[PDB]
Amino acid sequence: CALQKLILEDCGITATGCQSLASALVSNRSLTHLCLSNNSLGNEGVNLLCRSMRLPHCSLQRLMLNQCHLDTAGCGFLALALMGNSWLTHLSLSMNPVEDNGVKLLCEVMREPSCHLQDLELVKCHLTAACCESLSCVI
Amino acid sequence: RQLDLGSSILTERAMKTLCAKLRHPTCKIQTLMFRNAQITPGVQHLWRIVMANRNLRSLNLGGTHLKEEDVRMACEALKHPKCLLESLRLDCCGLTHACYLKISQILTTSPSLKSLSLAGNKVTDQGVMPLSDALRVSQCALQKLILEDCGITATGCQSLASALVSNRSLTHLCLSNNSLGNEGVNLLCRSMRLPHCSLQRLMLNQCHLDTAGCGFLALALMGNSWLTHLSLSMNPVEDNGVKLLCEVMREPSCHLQDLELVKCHLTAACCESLSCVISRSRHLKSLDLTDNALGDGGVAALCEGLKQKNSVLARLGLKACGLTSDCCEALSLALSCNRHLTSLNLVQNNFSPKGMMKLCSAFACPTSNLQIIGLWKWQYPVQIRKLLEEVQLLKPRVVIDGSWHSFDEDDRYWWKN
Amino acid sequence: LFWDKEPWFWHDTLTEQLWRIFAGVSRFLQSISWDPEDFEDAWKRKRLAVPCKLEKMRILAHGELVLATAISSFTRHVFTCGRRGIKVWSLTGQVAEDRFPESHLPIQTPGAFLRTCLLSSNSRSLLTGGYNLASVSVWDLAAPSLHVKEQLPCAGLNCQALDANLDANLAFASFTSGVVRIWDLRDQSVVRDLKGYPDGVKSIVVKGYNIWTGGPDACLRCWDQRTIMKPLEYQFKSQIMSLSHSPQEDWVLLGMANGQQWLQSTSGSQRHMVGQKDSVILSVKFSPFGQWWASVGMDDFLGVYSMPAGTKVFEVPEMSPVTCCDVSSNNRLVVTGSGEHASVYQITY
Amino acid sequence: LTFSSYGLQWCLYELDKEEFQTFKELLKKKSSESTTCSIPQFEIENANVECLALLLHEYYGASLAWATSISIFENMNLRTLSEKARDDMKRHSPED
Repeated sequence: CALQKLILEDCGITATGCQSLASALVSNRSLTHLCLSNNSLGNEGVNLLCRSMRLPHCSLQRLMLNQCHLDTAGCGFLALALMGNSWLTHLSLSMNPVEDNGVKLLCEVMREPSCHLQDLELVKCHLTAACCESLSCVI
Repeated sequence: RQLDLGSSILTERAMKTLCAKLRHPTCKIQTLMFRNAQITPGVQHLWRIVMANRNLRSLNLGGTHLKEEDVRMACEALKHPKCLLESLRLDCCGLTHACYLKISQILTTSPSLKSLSLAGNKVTDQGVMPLSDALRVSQCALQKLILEDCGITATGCQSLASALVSNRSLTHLCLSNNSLGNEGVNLLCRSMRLPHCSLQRLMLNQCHLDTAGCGFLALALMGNSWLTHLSLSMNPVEDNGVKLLCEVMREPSCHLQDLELVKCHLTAACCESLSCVISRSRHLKSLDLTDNALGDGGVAALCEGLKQKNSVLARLGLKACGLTSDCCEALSLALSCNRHLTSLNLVQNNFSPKGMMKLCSAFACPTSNLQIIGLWKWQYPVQIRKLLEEVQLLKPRVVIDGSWHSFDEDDRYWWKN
Repeated sequence: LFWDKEPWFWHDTLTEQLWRIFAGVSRFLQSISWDPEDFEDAWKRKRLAVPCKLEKMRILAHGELVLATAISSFTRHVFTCGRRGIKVWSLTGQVAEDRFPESHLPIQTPGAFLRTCLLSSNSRSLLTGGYNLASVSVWDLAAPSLHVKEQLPCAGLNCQALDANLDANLAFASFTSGVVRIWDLRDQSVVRDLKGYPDGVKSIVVKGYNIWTGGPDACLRCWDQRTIMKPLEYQFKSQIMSLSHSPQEDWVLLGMANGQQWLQSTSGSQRHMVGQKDSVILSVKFSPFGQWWASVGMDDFLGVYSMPAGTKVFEVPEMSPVTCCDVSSNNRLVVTGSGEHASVYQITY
Repeated sequence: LTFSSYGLQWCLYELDKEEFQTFKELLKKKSSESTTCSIPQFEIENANVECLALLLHEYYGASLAWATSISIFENMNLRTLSEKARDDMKRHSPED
């Protein structure tokens, strides 16, 4: 396989699709972009992607998850995976009911030197002043 | 060796006379206890013996009232080079800031004292900072510390974080019934992420934790191999927090052995995760799940976990989980299959007579070797009582006592208090 | 006693051996402990803890069916009630089983019985009444000799439940003719009278300015002394056997004679299940500190339950059906009565 | 004088050690807020149950001491002992 980009908008995939795609991702070493928009993957799908990305040979650079009904739990999973990995460079979690706590977790993982995240766009995450203070320290 | 006073109204002359006969070097008593007694007028007399006698090892006070002069006398008595006292316990003495300062100074100066407990004292962050400053120095010889109902806040948490990163001697720490919250959990976690930390047991009960605190602790748990015990009881840590901890603990590098959590609002999903952990992990040796509505699905999941021959789980704790007949049948089958489980516990449940028959039959199998079982005999009809007595006749080593915490090691409950 | 293969004391062995020699031919049961210091129960690792233990410590033989039981703790006695009279026991001595009461209280009148009894919360008075009787009598327990001090007149009426309230000096009664009366111990003159329900009210409980009653019709009603307004009716599915009101909070606990228990709150009409059993409940009693309640039924079992949610801690078996129970004020002792015997248990936590 | 104090001591001898300390603290707070009659703090701290009841009667007064103790009992969430105290006061306090 020689794929570099893949757009799957409004496909309505489930956790089983998460497992299939994540195993395929782990086996493969050519993919670099992946967009999974408007799908109710949920925190369990986030967990399967987290595990499949925990390996140090993973070399995908960009992934996005818009309108997946996320919460603080999936944010904790993403924070856990992100640590110790320096290849994934772009991410996004938009229009999700993440709270102050999820942003604090992401800041805590990202605040260390070893993190290589470069872009992060978030819209409508019910933020407040505390998130601003944490992001100020991170910046 | 051991002397105690279950209750008493001692006169000053009485305590003077008692202490007079204990300053003699021929005495050999190791421990003491005065927690329930009322000995306030003669407490000052207690210090001369600890200064003089050499074989005294422990000293327990409690509920008494201590004045500044008394604490100064305690400091001076501890400051004698000849003392070998290796434990102290002050409780509800209602100390003052200067008292904490003096205690910190003696801690940094006294080499013998290897423990200290302050439960019920009003020790605000202004009482936490001097102790942390004493801990920072490299001579401190403390190894345990208890702080109950002190009501510390985030500032105390960051003071302790700095002390811990600086310090390299302390091993046991208990901060229970304090309103730390997610911020304090995060501060301690940050201090603990370093590879040179040397803490082995920490417990945080009634700390107002939540999902976020569990996420922070799980995050700081990865990349550590010294901490061996943990306990987060009576906090509304939902299924998701336990799921995060299980995800962290599923790795082969973790060295966590004991984990207890009570009254956490658990369900079947956490049970699926924990069954996975038990089947896979190779260092977990204990577990507790009380007052949780685990139900038939949860017990079935844990049973599918313990059926495996690889598991090395030693003791399991079930109680007030709302069980029934089918789940007891499944548990009996699992206990028939397993060979490493030794301890167990089942109380505050509703077993039907058929279920109890199943459980006794399973306990009968030669393969299983359970050295403790938690059940009430008299709560059943005569048929069941004679059946359980018959089971007791085979394997005379088996013990069936409803009140658990029997044959449990002394350290587990002596450390906490 | 019966539960063990044989009950034995420490001096029993020596006495038996000496007797055998003279004629030429745990294991050791314990006695109750009264002082509070000697309990010496360590903190789990005046109180609101939920109990976690039981053990029988005596049996009381009455000789005939037992209808009502009461236990005083300020004084150690116990009171049993039967169709022909009342017997007063004691708990101070140490014996496996008792046969010699402390006093007998007989009634001589053709076709005269007793059916109910009730003790005052101060342990100073004892209401007694029954069928075809002249009046409801009150006994003066504080005096150096039992004797009736007052009489409450009633003609051609049978009393099936009693109650009292010592703060305002009010004594209550319920009769099989669906009539609930009142009195005053200062003058002994009927103050009011509530009627209109021929089915009647089997149980009545008094607290403050309300009077809750229930009967076979499967309804609970509330009356207020100050006014003469009509009662507030609640609808249930089965009959009601007994009631008890929490001393701490606002709840009313009852048994529905179909193995169900429900809680009712005065402020608003709220209910929820707190237990289920295959038998029929015949009594329910509330602890002095409102953290747990006991329930004695017909399927030879004594149960203890937890107030916050209704989960059951444990239960004990018996041989004969039970019909009464009573929890001491210390919160330690619980008495029960079945068949022709009245046994005593102890609670340790 | 002694007759009522006897019942009061018997009321305060059902109190546990921690309950006794809490009662002493509440009484100290009440006294400090009070300016009509002042009670030394060291005497309160050094006194036992019998001395506590006798002094509470001595400074405050029979009926007033009973009322204060009943109120504090209610504050500590001790209902039953309060009712016992009220009844024993009804039976011990002479008519006035």
